[PDB]
Amino acid sequence: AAHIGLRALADLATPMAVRVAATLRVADHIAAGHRTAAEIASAAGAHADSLDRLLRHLVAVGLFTRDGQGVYGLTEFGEQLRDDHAAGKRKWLDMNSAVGRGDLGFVELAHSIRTGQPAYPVRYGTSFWEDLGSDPVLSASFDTLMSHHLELDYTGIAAKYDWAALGHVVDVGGGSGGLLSALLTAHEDLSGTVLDLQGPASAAHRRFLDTGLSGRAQVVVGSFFDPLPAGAGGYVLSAVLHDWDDLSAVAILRRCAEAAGSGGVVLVIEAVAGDEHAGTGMDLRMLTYFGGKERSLAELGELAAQAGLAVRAAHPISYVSIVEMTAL
Amino acid sequence: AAHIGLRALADLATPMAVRVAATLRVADHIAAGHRTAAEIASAAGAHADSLDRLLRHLVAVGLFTRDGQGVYGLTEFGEQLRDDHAAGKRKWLDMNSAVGRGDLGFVELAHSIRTGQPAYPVRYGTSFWEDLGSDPVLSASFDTLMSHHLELDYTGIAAKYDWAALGHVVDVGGGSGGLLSALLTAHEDLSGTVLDLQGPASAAHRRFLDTGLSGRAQVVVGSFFDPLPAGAGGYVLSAVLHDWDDLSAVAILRRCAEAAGSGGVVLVIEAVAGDEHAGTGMDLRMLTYFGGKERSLAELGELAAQAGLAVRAAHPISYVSIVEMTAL
Ligand SMILES: Nc1ncnc2c1ncn2[C@@H]1O[C@H](CSCC[C@H](N)C(=O)O)[C@@H](O)[C@H]1O
Ligand SMILES: Nc1ncnc2c1ncn2[C@@H]1O[C@H](CSCC[C@H](N)C(=O)O)[C@@H](O)[C@H]1O
Ligand SMILES: O=C(O)c1cc(O)c2ccccc2c1O
Ligand SMILES: O=C(O)c1cc(O)c2ccccc2c1O
Repeated sequence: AAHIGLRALADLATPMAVRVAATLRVADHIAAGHRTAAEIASAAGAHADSLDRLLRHLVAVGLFTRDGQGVYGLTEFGEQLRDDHAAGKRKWLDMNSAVGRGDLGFVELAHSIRTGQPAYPVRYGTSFWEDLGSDPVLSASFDTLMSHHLELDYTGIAAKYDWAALGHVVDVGGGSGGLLSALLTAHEDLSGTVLDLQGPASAAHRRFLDTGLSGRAQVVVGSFFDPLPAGAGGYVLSAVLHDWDDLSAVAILRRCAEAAGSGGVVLVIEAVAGDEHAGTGMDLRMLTYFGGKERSLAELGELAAQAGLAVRAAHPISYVSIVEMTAL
Repeated sequence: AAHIGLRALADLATPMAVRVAATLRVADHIAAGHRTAAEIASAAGAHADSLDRLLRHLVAVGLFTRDGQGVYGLTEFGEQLRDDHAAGKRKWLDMNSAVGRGDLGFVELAHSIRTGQPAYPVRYGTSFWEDLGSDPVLSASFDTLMSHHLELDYTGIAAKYDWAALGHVVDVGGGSGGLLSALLTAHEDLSGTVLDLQGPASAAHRRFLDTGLSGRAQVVVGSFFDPLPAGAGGYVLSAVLHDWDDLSAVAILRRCAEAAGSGGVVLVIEAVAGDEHAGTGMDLRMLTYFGGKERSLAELGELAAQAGLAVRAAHPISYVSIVEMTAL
């Protein structure tokens, strides 16, 4: 990019206008029949006049079309704004979801860049997890979004690795049990345990009960900073490490190392720096949310090193990687 | 006219990253001689490693360039990020200027389009003017910024209208007197008085003293919501009306009508919703800041009506318009 005006490249009005449309579900109200500002507004519960000005800006962006007596219609693009779209982006943009709300934490980016600390707290006076831990509905939405990322990224991951060979896997921080689920459903004879906080663990359990996996699927509420269910064949750290700073990440890694002993493997499944799903933007998001960071195969090794582990493999999956570490 | 991906359209990381680069004067430190994250960060007072991550993202965006070993350079675009660049953009983005800080108020857009009220208060617990009133340095930056818009928008306005014919003009909300100054520096037998709040008025006065215009130019501190210096030839309302909602606008207008009388002429000089610079993004900004509105020649006319005035001309000069109203 960068071919657009510097002021345009720095524009906030548009990205904010798009996010607001997503939150009012304007695209849904248009397809559902309400095609004029007065209607969409009363339908979404917005200020009729102000809402019109928003739309006008959005027809200009190329998300909506307006004509004659001000009848709005989604464009080939605006289509992606409705909840029932394949992509399922509206939920990430909606300002009520964990991510849609948390991304507004970017307005405090300056803080992070000046102190190397998360900016989310500067905006919401608390850590992201603390926030999700005290808002069940918010935490619920995060579980939903992460569940969605499993699809977008881990397509066919069950096959790309020799899971069965593990016998029993602990999904450290595998909230909502989507990955473990997709893993067991694809490899019978294999059992697992999802370890996460009350919120996700409660959803993982609910999941296994319905998919009829409670026989091989176990849940255990707890922090991955404390001893983990020891002796498993494998310990997966899926989309966890990048959520933490270096110190924390090695702590998390050691716990896995310990529980794994000289008999198991520690599989970190993340978007290592270089993957088609790992950008500088994700890294910035990681920094602004918790002061985490995307890391390279190299940087992960430096960490594994400080935990008594050693990278022995790296198989690239669909958009991310499966870094396999064992004790050294 | 925006084909790039929805997620990219709603992106906040980049706009914020640019604004932070502006505020940290990153481009200036690079051209000055600090080409390394560690250097540029120490020269900017930022956190070395965090900044490196920001730069990396801005390199990716296309504003900077990096060689191995972390050396950075400005791209042809990165230039515009310099504080001495022709455009003079950096200061509008800087989070310390009235606008660079006020735009972060967009993060509360949802509130405005939801209620019709301004959003700036939501984020700063006060109005824009209240803020500038209690922060003289802030107000100072706003004065210089608007001064900059004079050059960008009003280029040649001197001749575009028969000023000298008015004898004496009162620039209602004249700011630091940049406009009035230009008009007098072009019409030797023309006198005028700038009306504004303490902050701008004294900057206007300081100007007239350094440019020997104190003889034909004077300032008067006061709210344009109370009686104005009466009997002038013309009353100019430059970039004022769109900073206000309709009711407040007719208020300000009635005052001008009154002051002018059956013998004066009220001149609204602002980018009508019509064309050029005025846009939906501007209109959104006006709503976000004060519940203001960018209006059409009709919308203005409707307002003038309520103030006993009647549009009688509209010479489009440069990228904005000067609509001449008189008592009906
Ligand atoms: N201290 C802690 N102990 C255990 N789990 C934690 C934790 N802090 C955060 N988590 C969990 O770490 C997970 C990271 S988010 C996504 C992780 C999951 N493997 C996935 O990609 O879907 C979340 O489920 C979060 O609830
Ligand atoms: N109640 C009030 N009375 C007088 N001036 C006011 C005011 N409220 C705001 N202003 C001034 O209105 C101006 C609007 S922005 C700058 C306008 C200037 N004519 C540039 O004339 O084009 C600012 O200078 C602001 O300080
Ligand atoms: O896209 C992902 O994989 C991803 C993973 C995460 O663990 C996140 C945690 C907090 C916020 C966003 C996250 C995120 O976007
Ligand atoms: O561009 C302009 O003419 C303009 C005029 C204004 O009165 C503003 C007031 C507050 C914030 C931005 C403003 C602005 O950008």
